[PDB]
Amino acid sequence: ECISVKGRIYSILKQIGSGGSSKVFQVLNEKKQIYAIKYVNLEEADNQTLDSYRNEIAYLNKLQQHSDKIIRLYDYEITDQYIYMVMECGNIDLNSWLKKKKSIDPWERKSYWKNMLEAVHTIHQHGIVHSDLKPANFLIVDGMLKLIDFGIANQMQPTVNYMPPEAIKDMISPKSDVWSLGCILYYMTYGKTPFQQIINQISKLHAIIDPNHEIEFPDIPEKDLQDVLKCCLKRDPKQRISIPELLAHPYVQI
Ligand SMILES: COc1ccc(Oc2cc(NCCC(F)(F)F)c3ncc(-c4ccc(C(=O)NC5CC5)c(C)c4)n3n2)c(F)c1F
Repeated sequence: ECISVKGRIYSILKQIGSGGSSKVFQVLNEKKQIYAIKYVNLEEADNQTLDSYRNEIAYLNKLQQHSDKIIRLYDYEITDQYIYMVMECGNIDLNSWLKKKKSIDPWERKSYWKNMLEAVHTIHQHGIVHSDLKPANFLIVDGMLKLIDFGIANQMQPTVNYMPPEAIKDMISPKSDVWSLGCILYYMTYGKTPFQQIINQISKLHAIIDPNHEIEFPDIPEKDLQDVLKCCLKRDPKQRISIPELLAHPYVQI
């Protein structure tokens, strides 16, 4: 019912995430302030798991200085037995927010886009490619989006719809994250991801890599947004827009 880390006591309001050897709790400290604590049980864990968990805290810790669109890490306790990570708690994950919304304020959708670009840009400048970017991986906190993780440990959970063609064709570059950001932006403008409607999964992966399968970009008022989506959703990573290009794009600048 309570969690201690580097002395201090947090009371559990509830569990919010799960996977493999870990749990995430929404939590209060003694001044009744809210945090997310991640718990990782290490007693039964492979060295490939441990290394991933160590790499994650190292990276999360270094990236704090670089951008406020990365989740804050206040403190952590690491032992042969466990990890506790005390991190900022958000209002809601972007996936659960998207399922509520009847529709999105176009100026809200742009503001989020910017936030996602700045987060992912920051991890790219430290030589990290997330590779598994879904809306679940972003947090709304003070009307801004913050990236939650780095693709370095991958157990945690609150689809194959966000998968770039080249990750499937590989029997990966930063351009891989542009595809998935493109799928999230497409979801935010059309109320679906591009291959949402394809029903079975084997048939989805066929669509994602098949050149003859054209994606539909319906006419919308925001001609720029349409351009961002068509550039993010090119199957050829080499012909696909980069993050530094995306930040110079009229959609975020004009
Ligand atoms: C991909 O795995 C997950 C994705 C989204 C999740 O949802 C949420 C939802 C939050 N909303 C507050 C909702 C509340 F409390 F009001 F119900 C929230 N606040 C801080 C963190 C949070 C912060 C850090 C991390 C984390 O593990 N980051 C990695 C160390 C870099 C995680 C998984 C969640 N989250 N996470 C989740 F629980 C996951 F495990």
